[PDB]
Order: sequence, then C-alpha cells, then structure tokens
Amino acid sequence: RLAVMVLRWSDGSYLEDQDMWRMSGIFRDVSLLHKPTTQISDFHVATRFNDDFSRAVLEAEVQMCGELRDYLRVTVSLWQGETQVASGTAPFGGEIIDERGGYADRVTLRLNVENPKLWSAEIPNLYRAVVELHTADGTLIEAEACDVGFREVRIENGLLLLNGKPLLIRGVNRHEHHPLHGQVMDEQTMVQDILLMKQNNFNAVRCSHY
Amino acid sequence: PNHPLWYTLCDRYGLYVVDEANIETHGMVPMNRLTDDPRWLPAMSERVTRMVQRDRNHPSVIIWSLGNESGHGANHDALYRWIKSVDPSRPVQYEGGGADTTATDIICPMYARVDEDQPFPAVPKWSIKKWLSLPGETRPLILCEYAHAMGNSLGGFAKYWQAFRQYPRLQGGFVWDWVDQSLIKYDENGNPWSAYGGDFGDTPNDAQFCM
Ligand SMILES: CC(C)S[C@@H]1O[C@H](CO)[C@H](O)[C@H](O)[C@H]1O
Ligand SMILES: CC(C)S[C@@H]1O[C@H](CO)[C@H](O)[C@H](O)[C@H]1O
Ligand SMILES: [Mg+2]
Ligand SMILES: [Mg+2]
Ligand code: NA
Ligand code: NA
Repeated sequence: RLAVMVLRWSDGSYLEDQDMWRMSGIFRDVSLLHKPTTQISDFHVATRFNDDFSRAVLEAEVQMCGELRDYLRVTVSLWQGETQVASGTAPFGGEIIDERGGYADRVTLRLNVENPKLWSAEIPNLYRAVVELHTADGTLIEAEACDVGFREVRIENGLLLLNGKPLLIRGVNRHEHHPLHGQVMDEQTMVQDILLMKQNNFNAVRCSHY
Repeated sequence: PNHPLWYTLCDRYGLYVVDEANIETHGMVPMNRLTDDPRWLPAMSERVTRMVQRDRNHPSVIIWSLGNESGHGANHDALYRWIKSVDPSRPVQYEGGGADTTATDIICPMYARVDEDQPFPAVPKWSIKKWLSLPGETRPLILCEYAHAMGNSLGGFAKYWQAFRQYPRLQGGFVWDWVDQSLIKYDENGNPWSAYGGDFGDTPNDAQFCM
C-alpha cells in the first residue's frame, strides 16, 4: 500500500505563478520501474557534423551504477528501420579528465555515420539508438534506447541555424490544458494538437511555461 | 575638393564637411574598370593624398571620401588604408561597389529607401532600416545622397527623418542636392533665361538632369 500526501501550496508555489488555472494532485502518470543492480544510470547522445553535413559522428556517453567489472561492456547500435547502420562496443573507463584520473563508471561510444539522414520539422528523419549493458561474452544485463535525430543547432553571425540553414519559426505557445480533465494530458489530445498545428503551417512549439 | 575659402567659411560659420577626392569614373563599364587597375593607382593616389595634405588642418572637415561612383576596386582599399594610416582622426567613407565595402567606415548608400528594398544584383540598395541589421553589420549608416530634389520633388522626405530619429545607427544623410546647375542664356532682346543640357548645341546631353 502506497500513501501519498499531496500539498496544494508549498514554497515551490512561489516559483509556479504561470498564467493558468491553479490546480493540484497527482496529474501525470505513476509507474514502477525494475532495474538490475548493475544498471545503466544515465546516457547522453550527441551528433557532430562536418561542414556540409555529409558526415557525422554520434557520441554516446553512458553511465553505470553497481560493481565495476572488467567483463562489463556497453554496445551502442544505431538503426534506420531494421537495418543496423553503425555499432560500437567498449568496456567501462573513460579517459583521464584531471589529476585524480577519470570516470571508471563511464564509457563514451563514438559511431561514424556517412551521409546521415537529417532531422528537421520538414522531414523528421529518425534513427534508433539501442544502449546495451552486457558481459564481454554477450550476456545482456539490460538495454535502454531512444529515437535519434541528426541535426545541428547553432547561432552564427546573428542567425539561428538548423543544419546550416536559417530557421523561420512559425511557432505557438501551448499549455497542457483539457476542458474536462484539466491539466492531465493524454496521447489522443496531444496528437490532435500536433496534427492541427502542422495542418495550419506551424513548425514550432514552446512549452509555456514548464 | 572645393575652392579653399569654402573650408574657411565652414570652419567659422560652423558646418560639418565631407571632403571628397576628385575621382569619378561613372561612365566606365564595369564602373570599377579603372579603379581596380593598378596602372591607375598612381593617378588616383594623387587625387586622394594631395587633398588630405591640403585640408587636414581644417576642423570643419570631419570625414574623408575616396571619390564618387567609380565602383569598388583594389585601388580604393589601398587608398582607404593610406588615409587611415596618415590621419586616424577622421573616418573614411566611399559608396562605390555597394555602399558597404571594405573601403568605408560608414554605410553610405545613395537613394536607398526607408522601407523598400531594391535588390539590384551585386550592388543592392537595401531599405536603410534593414541594412543596419544584416548579419554581421555594425557600422553607422549615413546616406551620401538621398531625396533627389529634381523639379517638383522631395515627396516622402518625412519618412526619412522619422526613421533617422527612431534608429540610433541611422544618422542622417546628404540631400541631392543644393543648387540647380542651370546656366544663363539670352534671347534676341537680351533677356536672360535658364538653360539646361542641350541648350548650347551640346550633344549627346542629359537635358534637365543637371537641375
Ligand atoms: C507536405 C510535406 C511538408 S509532408 C513531409 O514531407 C517530407 C518529405 O518531403 C517527409 O515525408 C515528412 O515526414 C512529411 O511530414
Ligand atoms: C541617372 C541614374 C542612372 S545615375 C544618378 O543620376 C543622378 C542625376 O542627378 C545623380 O548624378 C546620382 O548621383 C546618380 O547616381
Ligand atoms: Mg505570467
Ligand atoms: Mg565527403
Ligand atoms: Na538615428
Ligand atoms: Na544630376
């Protein structure tokens, strides 16, 4: 049995004065997650490109919790549909960062990707990255994953560029609001909004204000 | 360069002066055919250097100009640097080649409009408000020529001043121009009349465009 005492007002309320209905309660999902003792505790995916974006390097930093063992390995594989495009495997032990060494509980995988299909609102090309924590012999301990979009965002010479091109933001601010359920969101309503947005030529949304 | 007394009067009566080298090759095709030719650097150099040596002590002169309508040539960059080196007390400006080349400290377009762009190939005349904020641009903008006062004109003059007052980096301009270049001719009875291009048998000519 779980017991949850939810307070409507708290010192946190001083930082939540957004122009919207003030409500309270357990308004988002609640779930139970089972992770092995030796686990992937965090992972970051980055994508760098050459000058014309015809080449890319996917860099994935992975962190683990649990006992460090020489037999532990992490394999990051990148997929485009059912086709594996790249893969990298390595034992834990990051490079030296300071006088006391490096992160023995971390490892960074770097995968080369030639002529990557670029992600944008115009064409949301996506790859799938699978992060496998396993033994050298190939026994899977656990796997996490995420959708990967190859794109570079940067401000150069006063212009906001996406994959080297200046964007024109056709955006709209969107609160999480439902006339019957309040601030509880559901997939159906989210999809409805996105479809309507794109159908009305919007290519960007701001998470006003959280 | 003007008659020497002009600077004396401007020093004493109080007027800011843009002293300009006697260099204009408007009729060439392309306009910079001579100014980008090293064979003409010597001739151009004297028109710039000798002007500076003559008028550098006049307080009324606040800006040096490399000349007018001669496109943008390597000779302009060389002479631009010469002035910056010998007299760092005065900014250097030049409109040729697009009004914002490497040979000018001031964006000094001629007849660039307030809100309307004129996207001419190679040498566009952007709306002055838009010109100031083009990626990487940080220079002040002062029109070397604007509001062409030919005959019944100056329509829209107020639009320029409203913009000048609203935009810090829009710092004015020089109206074109002060006085009609008409000449006196006389009829059979000796009565004078104002004449323009072509009235002296001169041809080809560009008629009333001198007024
Ligand atoms: C009418 C388009 C903006 S829809 C657009 O076309 C793209 C290909 O050009 C991709 O198929 C995108 O997934 C699709 O949403
Ligand atoms: C006639 C245009 C093509 S050029 C235009 O002619 C004007 C005539 O008053 C002035 O001389 C301007 O300075 C010149 O750029
Ligand atoms: Mg507010
Ligand atoms: Mg290549
Ligand atoms: Na101004
Ligand atoms: Na004229």
